Amino acid sequence: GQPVNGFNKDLQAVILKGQEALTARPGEYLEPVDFEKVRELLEEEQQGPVTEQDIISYVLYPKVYEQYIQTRNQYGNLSLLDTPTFFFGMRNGETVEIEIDKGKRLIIKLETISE
Amino acid sequence: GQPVNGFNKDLQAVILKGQEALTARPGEYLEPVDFEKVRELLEEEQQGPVTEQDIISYVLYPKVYEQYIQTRNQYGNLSLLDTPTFFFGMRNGETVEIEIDKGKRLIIKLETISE
Repeated sequence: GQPVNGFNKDLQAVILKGQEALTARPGEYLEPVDFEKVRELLEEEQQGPVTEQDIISYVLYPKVYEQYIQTRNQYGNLSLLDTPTFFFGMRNGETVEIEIDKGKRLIIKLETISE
Repeated sequence: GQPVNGFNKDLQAVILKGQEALTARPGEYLEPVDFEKVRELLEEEQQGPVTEQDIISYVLYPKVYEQYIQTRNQYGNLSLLDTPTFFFGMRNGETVEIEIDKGKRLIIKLETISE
């Protein structure tokens, strides 16, 4: 996005090596995203059902999003952990409770880790 | 018993004076043991199965016998272990076999020990 004073001719041309310095608003030259195709190529990666939320999130953050679907594929919904368990796990012989869903609270006690 | 050449009357005197010496074989002095009075003790104590073998064994080693009978209630026929296991127990990641009877051998792995 353009600034208040513009630029200095000699200053701008020397730094740019001579690439197209767009006069217009950066996000006007950028071409519309094929929303249905994202929705369509997001469905072969996952199981099937994909919400509008899933759709923009990806576009906005392509690889960052692909990665989140690796971790919910693995460990489920990690938000449900209390913060200390999320960061540090558990110390030996502790009892922790995790509510994975309304009325499904698992009581987890780690006894010892081995060799 | 009596030494080939008897005792020196002096030495004996300074050693044992307080009580007095035996002249005959020690067993003559003591009356018989009552093995029936014994059998009932051992009956009453371990609630049933008691033989002539236990009777002389109790009578010969009163404290040590009582004790072994303590270990056999606790640990069972230990003599059946292979001698390495007897003395050392096990190490983690070790797989050991114990014949408790002909055809009944137990396969026992120590995974780990906790803190």
